[PDB]
Amino acid sequence: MAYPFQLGLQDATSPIMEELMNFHDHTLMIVFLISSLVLYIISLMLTTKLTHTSTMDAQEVETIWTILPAVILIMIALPSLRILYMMDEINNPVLTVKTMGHQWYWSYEYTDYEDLCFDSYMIPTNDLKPGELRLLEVDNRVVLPMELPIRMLISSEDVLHSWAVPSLGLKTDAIPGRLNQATVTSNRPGLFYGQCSEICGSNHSFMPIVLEMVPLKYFENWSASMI
Amino acid sequence: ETDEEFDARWVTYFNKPDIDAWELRKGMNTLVGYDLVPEPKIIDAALRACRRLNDFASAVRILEVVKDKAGPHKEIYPYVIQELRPTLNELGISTPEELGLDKV
Amino acid sequence: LLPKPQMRGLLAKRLRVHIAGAFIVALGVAAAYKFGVAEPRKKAYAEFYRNYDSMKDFEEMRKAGIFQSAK
Amino acid sequence: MFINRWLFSTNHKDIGTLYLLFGAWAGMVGTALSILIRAELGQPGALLGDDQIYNVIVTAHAFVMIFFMVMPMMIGGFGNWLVPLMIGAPDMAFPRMNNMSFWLLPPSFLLLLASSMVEAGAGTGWTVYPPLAGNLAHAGASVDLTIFSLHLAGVSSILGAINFITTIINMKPPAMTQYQTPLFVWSVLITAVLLLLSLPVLAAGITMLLTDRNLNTTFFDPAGGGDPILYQHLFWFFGHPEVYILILPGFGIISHVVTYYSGKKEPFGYMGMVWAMMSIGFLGFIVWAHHMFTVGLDVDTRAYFTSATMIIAIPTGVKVFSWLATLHGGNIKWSPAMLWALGFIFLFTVGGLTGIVLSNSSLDIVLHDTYYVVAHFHYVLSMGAVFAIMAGFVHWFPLFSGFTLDDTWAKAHFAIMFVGVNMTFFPQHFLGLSGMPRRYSDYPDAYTTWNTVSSMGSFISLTAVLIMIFMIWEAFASKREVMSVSYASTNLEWLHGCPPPYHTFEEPTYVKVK
Amino acid sequence: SHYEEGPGKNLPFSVENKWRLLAMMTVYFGSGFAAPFFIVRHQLLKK
Amino acid sequence: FENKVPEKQKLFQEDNGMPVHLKGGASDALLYRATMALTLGGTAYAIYLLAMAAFPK
Amino acid sequence: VHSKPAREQLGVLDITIGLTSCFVCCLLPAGWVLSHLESYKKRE
Amino acid sequence: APSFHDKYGNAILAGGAIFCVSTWTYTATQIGIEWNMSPVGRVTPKEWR
Amino acid sequence: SEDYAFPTYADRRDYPLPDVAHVTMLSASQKALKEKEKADWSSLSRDEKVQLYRIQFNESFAEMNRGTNEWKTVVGMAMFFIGFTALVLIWEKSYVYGPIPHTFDRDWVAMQTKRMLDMKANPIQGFSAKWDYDKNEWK
Ligand code: HEA
Ligand code: HEA
Ligand SMILES: [Cu+2]
Ligand SMILES: [Mg+2]
Ligand code: NA
Repeated sequence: MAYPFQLGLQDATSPIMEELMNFHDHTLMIVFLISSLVLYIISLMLTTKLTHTSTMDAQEVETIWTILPAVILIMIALPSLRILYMMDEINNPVLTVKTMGHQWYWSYEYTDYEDLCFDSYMIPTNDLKPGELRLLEVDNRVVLPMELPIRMLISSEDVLHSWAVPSLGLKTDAIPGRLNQATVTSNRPGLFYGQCSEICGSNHSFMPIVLEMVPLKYFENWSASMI
Repeated sequence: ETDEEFDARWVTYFNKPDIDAWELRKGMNTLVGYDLVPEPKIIDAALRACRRLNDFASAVRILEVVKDKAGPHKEIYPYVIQELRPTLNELGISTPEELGLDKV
Repeated sequence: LLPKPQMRGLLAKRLRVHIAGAFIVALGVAAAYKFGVAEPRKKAYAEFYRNYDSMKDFEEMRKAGIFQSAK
Repeated sequence: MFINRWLFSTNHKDIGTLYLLFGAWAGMVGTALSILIRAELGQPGALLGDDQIYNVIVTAHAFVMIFFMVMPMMIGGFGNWLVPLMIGAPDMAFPRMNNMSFWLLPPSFLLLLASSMVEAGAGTGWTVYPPLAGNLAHAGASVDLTIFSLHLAGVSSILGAINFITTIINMKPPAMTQYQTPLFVWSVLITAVLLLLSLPVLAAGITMLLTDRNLNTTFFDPAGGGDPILYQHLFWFFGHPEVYILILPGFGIISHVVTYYSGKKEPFGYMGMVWAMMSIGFLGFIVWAHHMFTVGLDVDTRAYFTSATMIIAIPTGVKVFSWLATLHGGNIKWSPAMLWALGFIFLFTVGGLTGIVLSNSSLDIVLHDTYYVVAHFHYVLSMGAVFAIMAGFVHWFPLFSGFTLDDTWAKAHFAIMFVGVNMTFFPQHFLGLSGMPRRYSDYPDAYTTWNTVSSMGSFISLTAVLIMIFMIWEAFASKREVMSVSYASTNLEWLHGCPPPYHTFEEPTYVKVK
Repeated sequence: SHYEEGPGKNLPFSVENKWRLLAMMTVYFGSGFAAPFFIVRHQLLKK
Repeated sequence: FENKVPEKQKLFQEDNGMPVHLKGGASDALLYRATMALTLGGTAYAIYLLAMAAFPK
Repeated sequence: VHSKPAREQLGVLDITIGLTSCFVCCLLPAGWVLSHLESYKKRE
Repeated sequence: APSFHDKYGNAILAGGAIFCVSTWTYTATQIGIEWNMSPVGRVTPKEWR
Repeated sequence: SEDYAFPTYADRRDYPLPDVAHVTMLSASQKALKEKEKADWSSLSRDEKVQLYRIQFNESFAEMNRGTNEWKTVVGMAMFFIGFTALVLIWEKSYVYGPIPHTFDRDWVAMQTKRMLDMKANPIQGFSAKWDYDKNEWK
């Protein structure tokens, strides 16, 4: 769910998103540092009036101009490897959920016990029941429990897709014959919205992702109530 | 790259007796290229050279370019003109402020 | 009688004081972004996840009959 | 006379003339495609209907703007005008394949037009990722027409790269060290070397895809042991070297216009300039998987690729600081070329830093193929390379035709296009951070406002395109000549007349013995 | 000499008549800007 | 086989005004008209086939 | 770069015609297609 | 008077400023394009089923 | 012909003293002026000095470093053509853009706001954090 006049990210629900946004504003204060620096330098030499068109000394400033941006890039890069290690941590797979991107829709599979596969279609604008969001709603939501690291095995049937929920913080390409593993966690229940992010035919804009996460008891109540 | 010998080599290159127009202009232009408001001794030698080479316009262009090279701070040009007070009335050269090119 | 002003490296001194100015205003812009939005977001997370209760939030979402998991 | 001089051209001046004409025509086509895309993306809803035709429009936008505008404008065009006049060469080394490569380009554009004609359409994007381009998702000939257009453009680029490398390292005066040429020659040399090492890679990839469709083979078919990830690897081993192709003559042109109109007889740190150029050339081939952070690669491979991407970030920063240093200390003549160069410096800086924000790997795990990437490459390409093209265009136009440009109207063009591209390309930061992906013909309610702002700015850029083509007409109609050109002592191209005659450097330059 | 040189003589198009030049630039850039719009209308008729 | 290079080296350095692609004689001019008549005729036939693919019946 | 005077100076009217001339035929095609997209849309 | 930009420069300044602000207000407000305003503070949430 | 090959007159603070004078022709008055220039240095007056400067150099420093109004002509022209762009936008809303989807209606917008407030969309600082859930107003 994105709100109008949004400038940053959709707010965090997952701890991995919490460190993503912390590192994100670290990178933003770094880029604002460099941008303000180059602005003041440009304004300095456009506002000056003196002239020096003699032989300029070259081998004096490239040393600092090489070493201190190296420090800036390495302090940028270290938390990137830290977050990569956080995705490299081991799992506690209470559930395994598989996504199968079909031509212009999705199919979600819960197969740990009593195999069930359901189809995430697209709801139309004229068939939108009152009060909903346009271009996002699905008649069959994807049900998860909260506070649990769940495996996400992501593939596609006939064309490339890209399962991408930006609020929770997941984006992996659904590739035929190559299913990627994504660790889905959060801290809240409710609805979470995302999109397909790879071009996949004549309904590429019409594949959303809706994930509703609620207490475990309601999760097996749902799973028993369908069948 | 010491300043006093920089000044000495510039003043002796400017007051060499067989100075010509092309090398005078070359010396003035490559000294303007330096980040250095010229010494009044250097400007004095340049005025002596323009005395030998018969160019009012080159002399007052040297005065105008040291005025331009003074920059945002105006105190440089009264300073250099108060050291070049005897040579300006000795050579008959008029300041660009006197002969009216500062104003339009 | 005017005295001798700075005649050597005028733009050098201006460049030195202005790159010092560049550094201080660059850290000023970075700290402006920091103190404006970086730690207020962190304090927002701290307040939300100190006062947060997941079952209470789920029940007040569920009270209007919205999820099809719980009807 | 006409068919002897222009259709059978063997001189680099008229070859660059016809490059400039074809690049202007391709710029017109790409501008029209961008305006149509923004016509989708200025108001929510299916203005056209399906988005397959919209994907055709964005594919044509990408192909026409990359392969037919920027490279024929500055790499072919400006190189072919400049580098013989830059190094004192009388002509290019192999003008006959130079003419072959030129006349190879309009068949590629015509094949792409035929692809747009075919009812299947090229609904793939710049990436031609199978199995979308296979026989099942695209049961037609349009993607085959695009692949053959890529063949035509690729062999033209290979021939031009061979000619450029041969001309640069062969027919400089013999007493000249290779580290003594002007920096546009170095930029186009590294450009041609990377073209030579990256264009057979596209040839391999698109022959692989063509054989995958038409000859029942399984290179990227999952039902035959193949994998599209191989095509992604080959296509991005192409792709990041190709975007560095699209930026390096920009580096050269902006360096030349800065050192011209800044009053310096030499740019700051020539050795540092050439070292940074060769460094980003060398590192451009080993960072190709920063577009691959979400595909599912090994995690240590991802760590290496983002670290090496920081290693490609550093010497570009050395290049930028050398530009600021050579701007320092010089009186600024306010020609529009400096306005384009300063716009290039600031907008390329913010675009490259946006690229770094992408370059952090987990930030691509949140931020891959959104409009944040769109903002990145439209900052660094759609006005980086475009502003560099504009700087060279308004700089060497008195050399190209003999007629000058009027500064007031030219700066009016600069100001309106600067405002238009900023208003167009600044909202996609919020569009990508808020999280909408690429290739969408309609957008949600949160993205409506910034999409409308971007489309309005794009129409401002269209008005700038109008004022540019009017300005070309106004120059060619007023026909005021060139009285004199400054800094011809340092710039070799400006001293042989404005414009230079048909046969230049019939008498070779007397290079100093040292 | 063998080919005529001078300001405006190294272009493939004539320059002397500014109104004819305006007409040819108008039709040239109009075809350039009109090609993708006729693509989209041709595909709309085809679909 | 006989060394016929120097006699063919006299038939091409003649400054008679023909360009290098036409000095050999009437065979070369016939062949150049032949490669004009099938390239341009082929290109015109190519754009007709592309238009026939563009517009169904 | 100093420039020689325009051999064929353009009058107020000439500039007016020039600017409009292209704008007109450089946006006319665009307007036609965009304005009638809905008709074109008709499979008829 | 002798150069083009002395008084006609101010004339183009005033004309461009007035023309720009008038047409931008016209296209932003009086036509009927919606900016999709931020629903915070300005709209009360009506009940949905 | 020869103008590009010959050294040319130019005026900038970079290159204050060009190789060639501003004028090339010499009138009889200017020849007499050069004769008095070769004459006594304390016997040449103000108007001879200024015309000597005029014939040697075209534009003086003070009259070529001036801030002239081309910049405001630029910004005025830019505002003019952005106004023409706004006219194109008026046309582009009036003609090509048809009906808008019904989800943007005021009642539909209000119910959508209520729904995504009930969901508590991004409620830490983004959207639902500014709504009072107990008093049923905003903040
Ligand atoms: C002009 C062409 C161009 C150029 C130069 C670049 C340059 C760079 N690009 Fe980009 N890129 C593209 C064209 C280009 N790119 C295109 C066309 C795509 C998408 C294609 C598609 O999706 O189809 C793309 C996509 C792309 C992605 C894909 C994101 C995703 O989809 O997940 C990434 C991420 O790593 C990336 C990164 C970079 C980086 C890190 C640089 C760097 O080289 C930038 C370096 C420049 C700088 C200016 C560095 C900053 C340095 C300073 C400011 C100096 C001061 C610094 C300090 C003091 C520390 N590019
Ligand atoms: C050279 C490369 C280039 C240039 C200039 C542009 C320019 C522009 N691009 Fe482009 N764009 C791409 C390359 C480029 N783009 C690529 C590679 C993609 C990805 C495609 C994909 O998703 O697969 C893309 C995608 C892309 C999208 C994504 C579509 C989608 O995902 O739904 C959008 C939409 O906003 C967009 C918009 C624009 C706009 C509004 C401009 C404007 O800036 C247009 C104005 C710019 C100019 C007009 C250039 C200047 C040239 C001239 C003025 C004519 C030249 C003539 C002379 C100089 C005489 N671009
Ligand atoms: Cu890359
Ligand atoms: Mg992809
Ligand atoms: Na649309």
